[PDB]
Amino acid sequence: ESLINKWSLELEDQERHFLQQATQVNAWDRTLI
Amino acid sequence: TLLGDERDAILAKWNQLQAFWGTGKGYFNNNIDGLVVLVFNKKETEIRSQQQQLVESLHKVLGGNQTLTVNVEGTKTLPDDQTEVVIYVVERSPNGTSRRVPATTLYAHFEQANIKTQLQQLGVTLSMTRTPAQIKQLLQNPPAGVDPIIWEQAKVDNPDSEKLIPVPMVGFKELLRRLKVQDQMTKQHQTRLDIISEDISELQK
Amino acid sequence: MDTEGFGELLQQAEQLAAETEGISELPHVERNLQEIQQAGER
Amino acid sequence: ICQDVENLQKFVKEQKQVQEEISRMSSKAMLKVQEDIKALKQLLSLAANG
Repeated sequence: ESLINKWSLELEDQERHFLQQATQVNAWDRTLI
Repeated sequence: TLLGDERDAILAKWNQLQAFWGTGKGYFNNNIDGLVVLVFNKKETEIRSQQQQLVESLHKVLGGNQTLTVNVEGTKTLPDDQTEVVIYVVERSPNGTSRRVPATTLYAHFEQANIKTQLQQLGVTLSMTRTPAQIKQLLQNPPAGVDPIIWEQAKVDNPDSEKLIPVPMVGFKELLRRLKVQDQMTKQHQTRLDIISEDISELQK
Repeated sequence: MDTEGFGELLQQAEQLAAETEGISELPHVERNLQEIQQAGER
Repeated sequence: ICQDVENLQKFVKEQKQVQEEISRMSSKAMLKVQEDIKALKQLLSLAANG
């Protein structure tokens, strides 16, 4: 269970990020229109 | 074991298939493409050779008036002699308003017998289309494998419905996707802005 | 930023104060600040 | 099973690469635009006032 742990936190960590980025692009598209 | 399912969920998470997609789910609102794919009997090659002609060529099949313009999205290599060219056409109106011709009334035009024959002379073996009321037409009935209750809610959630419809977005490469478009988009904005700028310089001069 | 309005304005106003034969419109003298504020007040 | 972790971490990480890839890709081009249209609009006001 050393490893699985690593999976989730990496997962949630990147997820929290991906979320923010998508958003960026949304806001950029935003600005485009 | 409880252990194996967590593994499965995680594997599920990181994937394009969409079982609670890594909680990658994000919807981006795309304003409401006209894309037609053409297969040429020609090398990829016969194509990048003469790309001018080739859309002109397409241009005059269309009738070859000014309010009409042919555009090329990618050209890919399928085989040793063989090529896929994807194109869309924009149409200008009496007041100087532009939009893309829809894929289907473009496809309808090209399937014509004469036009098909003419296209065939060009080397085109085959063609395919990707696809007021029409919005209503696509937005409902759901997309790509996106869940129907979520897809609904992006519709209610939509901040700006004419300028926009809900378009399914798929994990990272999709954002990559969007960005590629954004850039695509960026260059054309910049340019048109330049065109206004040139006309203004001419008037001031 | 790239602006060209007040460059029109100044332009105008420049182009204003210099001449010409126009039977009437002679160039005007420009005041500013101390005399102008009072001039505005009057 | 430990064929196994060789692949899954591999497909997961392959994916982080794309995440990096998007990360590499980021905007100034975009920021540029509003400034310009804000600027062009102004020159148009010029020409118009002219």
